[PDB]
Amino acid sequence: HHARATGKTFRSGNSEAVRLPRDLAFGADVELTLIRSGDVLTIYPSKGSIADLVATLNQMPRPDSVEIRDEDLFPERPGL
Amino acid sequence: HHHHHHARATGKTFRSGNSEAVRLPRDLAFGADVELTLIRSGDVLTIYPSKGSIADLVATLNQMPRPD
Amino acid sequence: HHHHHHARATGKTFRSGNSEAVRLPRDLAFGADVELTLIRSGDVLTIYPSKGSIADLVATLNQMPRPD
Amino acid sequence: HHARATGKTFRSGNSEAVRLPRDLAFGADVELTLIRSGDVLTIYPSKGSIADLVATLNQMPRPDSVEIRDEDLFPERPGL
Amino acid sequence: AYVLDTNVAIHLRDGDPEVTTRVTALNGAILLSIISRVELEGGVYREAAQAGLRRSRLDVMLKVLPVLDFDGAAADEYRRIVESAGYSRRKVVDRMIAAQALAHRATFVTFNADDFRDIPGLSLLAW
Amino acid sequence: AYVLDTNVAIHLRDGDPEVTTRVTALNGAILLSIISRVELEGGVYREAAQAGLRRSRLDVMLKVLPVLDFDGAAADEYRRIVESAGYSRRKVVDRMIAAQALAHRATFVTFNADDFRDIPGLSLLAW
Amino acid sequence: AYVLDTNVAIHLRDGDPEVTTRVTALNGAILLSIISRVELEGGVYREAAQAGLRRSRLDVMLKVLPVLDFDGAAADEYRRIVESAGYSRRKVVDRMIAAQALAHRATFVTFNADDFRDIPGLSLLAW
Amino acid sequence: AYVLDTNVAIHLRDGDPEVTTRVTALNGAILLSIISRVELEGGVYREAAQAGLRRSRLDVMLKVLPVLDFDGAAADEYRRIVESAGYSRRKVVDRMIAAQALAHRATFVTFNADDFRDIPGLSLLAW
Repeated sequence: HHARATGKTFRSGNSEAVRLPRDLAFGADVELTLIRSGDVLTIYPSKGSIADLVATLNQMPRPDSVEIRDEDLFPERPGL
Repeated sequence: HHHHHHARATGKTFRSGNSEAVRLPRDLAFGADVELTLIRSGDVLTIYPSKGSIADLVATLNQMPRPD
Repeated sequence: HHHHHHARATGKTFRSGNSEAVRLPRDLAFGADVELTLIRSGDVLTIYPSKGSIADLVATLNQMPRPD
Repeated sequence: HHARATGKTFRSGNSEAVRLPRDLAFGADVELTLIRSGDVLTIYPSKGSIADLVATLNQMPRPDSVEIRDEDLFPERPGL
Repeated sequence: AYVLDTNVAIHLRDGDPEVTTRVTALNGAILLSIISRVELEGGVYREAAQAGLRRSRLDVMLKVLPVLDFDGAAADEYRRIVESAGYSRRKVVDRMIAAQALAHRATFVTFNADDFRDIPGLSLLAW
Repeated sequence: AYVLDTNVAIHLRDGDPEVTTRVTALNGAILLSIISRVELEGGVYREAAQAGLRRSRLDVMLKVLPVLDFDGAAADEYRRIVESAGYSRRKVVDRMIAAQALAHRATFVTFNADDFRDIPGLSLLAW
Repeated sequence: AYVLDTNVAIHLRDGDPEVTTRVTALNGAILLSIISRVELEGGVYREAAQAGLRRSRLDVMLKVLPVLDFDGAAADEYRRIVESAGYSRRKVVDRMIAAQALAHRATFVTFNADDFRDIPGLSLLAW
Repeated sequence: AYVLDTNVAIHLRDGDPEVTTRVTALNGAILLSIISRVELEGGVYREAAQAGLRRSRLDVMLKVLPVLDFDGAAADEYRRIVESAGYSRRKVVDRMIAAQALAHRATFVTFNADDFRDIPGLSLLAW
């Protein structure tokens, strides 16, 4: 699940299909969400919608304040 | 060509010998005989045409200085 | 560990679901649970352990100048 | 047949096996030669032995002289 | 698809209504970097009095949102970024997450767009 | 599809306005030869001056465009060139690149089209 | 197996005789963190002086040694560190690397072992 | 495994008895670069009076010997070679074939070992 491949569409039934090599494949019982934007297809496990996520969060209390991030985390290492 | 810029579906993988595959409905499908690049990182599999875009390349090069 | 540095066999691939595989006799086999790197270029498929060799790395670095 | 993968030995029968992804796989009727040197395994289509190649060449006439190679083939391109 | 910058994800975890509404308007997959996950996980435990709510809300986010691991393809993009823009110790995390967006052909959504102006090829949305 | 000859690829890499204008008007995949990749990789280190720009811009070009491997089909086409047009030491490398265009049934784009008019069946675009 | 911390990897890259002597005596796989890869890739461009040697030697090290991706298992270990040892901004990055060692049940090799003694279950080799 | 330099393969094609006997003593797979194939194919047609025998003998060689295509992995090795050794226009072909040997963890067999002394990591046998 940290891999790259190249492939070619083929026909399966009355539908296009795309082969998933073993290193990239999802479990056979995993429901997937497939979303296309332009020519880019994004595929990931279906675990709830964004509207549901936001509704769930809004039904919950929230912390008293929003954390002030620290982005500057990488130390200065001697010698690279 | 696609009817819309955006489309979505849900589904499971199927076995195709007996390697795994995913069916792509017409509004998600790429053309016939299109070369694809697949990249999986954690939960996310991204698929796009390997040919890329000459416009995207030139636009990116334009964001970079040019040799004298 | 192997009995000899060199060994050879002949065979055909078999189907394993129904992706392809090759059987490796004991004198060609790698250990159990060994991570492998596979590279195919034209007619030639080469397979070797992904862990590499720290001795080979240090020997190669020694062939290169070092930063002051 | 110009691809790279990572994998792991598994057991099949009373024998070790190695999966070959589609992009790296050989035809199912192709006899293969498998040769190990150290920890490196080299696999290619069986098409005759080296001793046979050399015997075949020695049964044939040879050219009148050995070609003088030209290794210095790459032109000087303006600007890279 | 969209990759949310860490700050955006923090505002989601901590209940900022302006961000929670923005997120439902995005028309595409919404992706979280594992690097942002690391930052979010640490933030849960920064203030004990907020840790219970931050834990529970982050847990719902991590259940739903798909996470992008940081892999060789992303590190190759990072190399191309520094080859072009030079080295910035201060912006390493920024550029790691942007590198993942580049590798996955995703638009990067951020409150700090000016820190990403030096990354060629990146599609950016400023919030 | 189109296969760019090496000097055309150098000019694209360098942002030559004439080449960028022509290439962005082409429809069809634009492909590089791995032989040209080899030339360009060496060119990074040809001089110290502006090696960084040659490197970063090369790497973006190699990311976006497909780079064709040099394989048995290409060598088959190379043999056919030498058998039919005669051997030429000075044209070996550019005939390797043209052989890849032939194998891919692609149009070969070059600044030096007169040097390739001896190849049967080759589609040429003279720039 | 062993996971090298970033400064140990820098010293290996640079051919430090003390590190090369110790590391060639280790049995077991020697692994790099992709987080360290990111640091080293940036370090190539940290100064102009000897950037070429930093680059070529880095690339050989990355070829030979496995580079571990930063994945959900590593982030799970990072959460466990912060939950059990407390949050520390200054130790986030090195705790990410240690989290990869933990996930791989590997010994973490470091010049700064005292900074990691707060992590339950971590195997440490102090150089 | 062994990769034969082009000169060695030429001596095999043209019937040099000192080379033909050396080749049977190699204890491993014997591999031919596609780049050497290109050179061998061109040589068939350099002298008409020798072309019949060179064609037939090369054809038997190409039937038996497995050929290594020149692919991205080999070009990545070429990049590492020039990153270390610098650019040499004269030795491009040399370094391409050596790059394939490196990628396939094979020993390179050559009559010109001195031209390969600047390639880190290459296993070399001088004939």
